[PDB]
Amino acid sequence: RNDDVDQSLIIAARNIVRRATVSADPLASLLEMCHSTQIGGIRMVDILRQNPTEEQAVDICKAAMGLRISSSFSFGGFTFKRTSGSSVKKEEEVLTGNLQTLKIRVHEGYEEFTMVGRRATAILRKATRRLIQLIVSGRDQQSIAEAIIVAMVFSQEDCMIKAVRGDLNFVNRANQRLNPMHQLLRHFQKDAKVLFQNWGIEPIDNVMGMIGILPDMTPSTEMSLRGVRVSKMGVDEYSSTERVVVSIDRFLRVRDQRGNVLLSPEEVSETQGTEKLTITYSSSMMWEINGPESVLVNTYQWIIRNWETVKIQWSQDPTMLYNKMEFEPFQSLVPKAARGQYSGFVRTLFQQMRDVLGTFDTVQIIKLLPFAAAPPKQSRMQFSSLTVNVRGSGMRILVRGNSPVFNYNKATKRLTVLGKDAGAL
Ligand SMILES: CN1CN([C@@H]2O[C@H](COP(=O)(O)OP(=O)(O)OP(=O)(O)O)[C@@H](O)[C@H]2O)c2nc(N)[nH]c(=O)c21
Repeated sequence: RNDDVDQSLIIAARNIVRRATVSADPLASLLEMCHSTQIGGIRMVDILRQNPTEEQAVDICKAAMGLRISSSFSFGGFTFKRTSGSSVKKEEEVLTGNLQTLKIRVHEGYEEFTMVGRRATAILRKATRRLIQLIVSGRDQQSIAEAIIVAMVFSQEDCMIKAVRGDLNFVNRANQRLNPMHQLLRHFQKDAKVLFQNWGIEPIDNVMGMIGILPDMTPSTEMSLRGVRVSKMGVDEYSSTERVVVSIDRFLRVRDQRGNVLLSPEEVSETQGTEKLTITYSSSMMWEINGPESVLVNTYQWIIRNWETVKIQWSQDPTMLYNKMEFEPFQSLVPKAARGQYSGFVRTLFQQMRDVLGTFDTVQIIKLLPFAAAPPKQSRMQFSSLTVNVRGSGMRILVRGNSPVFNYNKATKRLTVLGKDAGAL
């Protein structure tokens, strides 16, 4: 068991899951990236089949491949393992303190859980829309507070629902609505003042180990939030991993065999580590990961590598070449006002090249072929340059001759892109 492999697998899995959510078919995209990614020179799919690491993004990728994962679920970034009791679901409408209706499954029954996070751990005891007890420990008061918030929302208590202020319209990267329980999570994670204010306070017995925490997140030996105790000693976070068969849908929601959602992209951490082992993504969907600059380098690199393939497709079947998925990373950098505008001008420049027969440039085709990917509109033509938006600044590529973005030295026969090299012919 290597820590560097585990750490790097998690980073690779998160990046792929985040990118996959924006796709039209997130599951198929995620599998494509998993099969075209290597970590420490080993294929990611081989690592996933051999690695026991349980983490949300990793387990989403494992699920995609039909592998077993932990039976536990993720909620608010905490791993929830049910240690006792059970519940049944009753679908209900509840009114927030903004009078927004939320359709939720109220869980009926008594249950006990451990909650395991990176900076905090807790035992949660709970009944129908009621938090009975929360024993929590963590690195600092802010980390304890994160766990408190999640448990309050998970409880589904009335006073939590009524503590909502303003409207809940949180969305993911694909502009899809978060589900109601995640609407509540994101809301109170942003600001828990009203939640903690309305929750209630109680006096506590001065027990050895246990202390209180107040609405302002400061500790107290005298009183605490209702049901909440802070363990000075860290709460026991160990258990044996029980792996089970799971299913997964188009949008990367992973379910156990009872149909309960264990994981989704909403449960994947936003934190970005620096990998200890080299991760190499070969998919074009991942060219964005190193910024807008590497997307240009990679786009032109890919054209030069597969030029004998592109040169055959360019003459015969041009519509198949324009509708490649490899030019979509380039098209995102092109300003939205001029995507169909340049797609006409450049597609007509290739039409004159085929019709006149003796105007085949090669350097002009590779330089401009990414602009022809969008749906074409009519063109005024005679453009001095074509703008491509990098980090804030809109650096432009000239039609004839070189530029800062595209610098082809004719003597060297090597293409440079924003300083860095990008293949050769
Ligand atoms: C409030 N919850 C939420 N929950 C589980 O947490 C996971 C994520 O909940 P969610 O984001 O509301 O998804 P959803 O599909 O709506 O969950 P549900 O199963 O409640 O319909 C699900 O597996 C859900 O069953 C719970 N599981 C148990 N055992 N007891 C509970 O009180 C609750």
